[PDB]
Amino acid sequence: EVQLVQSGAEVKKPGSSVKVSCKASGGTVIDYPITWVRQAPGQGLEWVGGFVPLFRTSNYGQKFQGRVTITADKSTSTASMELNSLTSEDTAIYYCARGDTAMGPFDYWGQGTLVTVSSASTKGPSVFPLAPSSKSGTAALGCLVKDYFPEPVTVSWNSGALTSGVHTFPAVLQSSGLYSLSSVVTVPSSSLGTQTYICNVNHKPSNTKVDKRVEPKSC
Amino acid sequence: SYVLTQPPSLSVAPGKTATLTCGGNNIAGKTVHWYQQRPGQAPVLVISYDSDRPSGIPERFSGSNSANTATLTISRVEAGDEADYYCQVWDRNSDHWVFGGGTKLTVLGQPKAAPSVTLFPPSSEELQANKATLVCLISDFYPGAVTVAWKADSSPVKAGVETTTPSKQSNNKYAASSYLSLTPEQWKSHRSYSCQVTHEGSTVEKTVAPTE
Amino acid sequence: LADALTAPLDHKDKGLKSLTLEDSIPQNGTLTLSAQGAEKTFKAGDKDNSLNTGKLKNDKISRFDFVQKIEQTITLASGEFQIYKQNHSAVVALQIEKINNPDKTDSLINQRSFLVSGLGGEHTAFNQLPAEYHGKAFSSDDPNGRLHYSIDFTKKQGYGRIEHLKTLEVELAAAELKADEKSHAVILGDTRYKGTYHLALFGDRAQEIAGSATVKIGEKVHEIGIAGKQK
Repeated sequence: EVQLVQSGAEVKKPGSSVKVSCKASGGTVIDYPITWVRQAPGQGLEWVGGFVPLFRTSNYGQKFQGRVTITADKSTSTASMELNSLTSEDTAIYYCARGDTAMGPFDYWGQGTLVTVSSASTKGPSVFPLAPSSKSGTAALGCLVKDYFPEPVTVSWNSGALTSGVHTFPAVLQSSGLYSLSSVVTVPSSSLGTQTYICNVNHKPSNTKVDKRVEPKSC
Repeated sequence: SYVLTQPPSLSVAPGKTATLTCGGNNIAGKTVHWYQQRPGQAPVLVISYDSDRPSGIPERFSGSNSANTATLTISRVEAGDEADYYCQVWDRNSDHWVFGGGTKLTVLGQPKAAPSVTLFPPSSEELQANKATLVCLISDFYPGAVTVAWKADSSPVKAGVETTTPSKQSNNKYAASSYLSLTPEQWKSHRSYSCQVTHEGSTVEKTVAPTE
Repeated sequence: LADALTAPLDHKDKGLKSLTLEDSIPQNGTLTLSAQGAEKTFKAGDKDNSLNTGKLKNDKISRFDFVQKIEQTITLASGEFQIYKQNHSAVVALQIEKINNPDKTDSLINQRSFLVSGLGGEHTAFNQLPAEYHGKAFSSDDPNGRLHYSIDFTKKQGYGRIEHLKTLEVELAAAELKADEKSHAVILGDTRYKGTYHLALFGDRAQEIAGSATVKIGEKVHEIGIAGKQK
């Protein structure tokens, strides 16, 4: 029962760098072969490099040798990967993986860190309410999260308390270069007169936080 | 060996045996590991050291390695075995970890699911900001191929439509989104706007009018 | 486990509770082994050459990263330290992945070899002898081989089989149950369908065996480490 947990999403200009941190919950990453694997959109698993504790060093994939450093700091109790001179080809999810031996299979994994490298500007979202309609059999209301960049945007409802019946759809990358998503809640049509519904939208890339009330159509 | 060749895709009927291949120039000489990965989730080691099976892994899963082929073998396949399967080795000749390309395991026999469509008109606020967005959401359907079409009154509309590629969600079904971006003038100068979703020869049409 | 290096000997552990690595430490050298985020270094000559076998899992190959050093100071080899453990025996192998550069000392060339460098537990006295055995046989990158070896003591004969390796399959043939200098029960035989082999018996009642076999293929000799129990 050990659980690696990672440093949280990132946005980078090309030619910048990134440091991704990993720590374990029911254990430690220290003196453990930590390993960094990335996954780029539409592709699969790719090795970056990893710490070998015995030789007190790290190995790196021939594709990153020169611009990457995989280290660990026992004071903070955390492992770190640092990838310099970023390109949009470095956009990917980065997983830290622990294994008991330098050649042992990765039995524990972190949850990934989305690193988006781009030269386009970071843009926070415009959050609009989508009033309940019930056309489609319950009622549905939600939040349109329009023209942001880049991913990720997280969404919850009523500060995480409303989670039954909610569906956040995957983002569209529209032709402008901006993302849009919708988060929608199927609710009982009767309680509309007495329940409040707030969507909490969080775009860490732009440090934007929006709580939006979704009230029923006036009419 | 150093290069691992995984087919990119394998299809299997439920309850039959799925046989996932990982090819290597004398891959027998290496001891491979297998990971399963599900949509939106970190990988999980399903086999290690060739034909070793860790803690939580069902005994339907098992692995072997001989000549130039390692094989992850799943007996009696469930629907929740749909997943990407990566094979890995450590290449001493290069000091590299090597992953195969991955095999997308498709489980056949899954029943057609029709899409729930819900259509939202542009928000009052959004019009107060001199934009208008029509939102057409499509969930819970199978197979994952939808056609979205927009109408203003009866006339097709192609400019301003952004439609997502369908995304495999948690249950093996799919979700998709279409957005029709409008000028509020455009929005208000038409009796209605219509979202038309076609899946497996069946059509769902929602219609909303500026006269809300 | 890592505890095998960093925990005392609690009696109430699984099987063989400790083993000694003096046979894997180079003459006037070091052996350092690490896994699971613990490390321990094993200086040659010391009494502190014992590994807490008790902590590992039984009937499975346990693995440790390792590195051989001597005397400033130079590094000899590195790779994976492998140990198979039953209740009264254990076999240990070295999977050398890099070695010392024969030219550039203070440099390590890549080189894979496999050598059996341990054999211990509670040997059965050749006089205290009172069965069939099936177990594991493993060489480098090959830990799913299987061994079945049966003999009766009254004939005092020797014959068993090795299969399920990814490399060939070997015959453990026509071997006399003898007694080594330590008064211990110890089989020795030849081996073809390609070299020799040697077993050793362990356990209160000779419940287990553990030993090693060699196979001549062309010019390279593949060492295999075998071990099994009765039932």
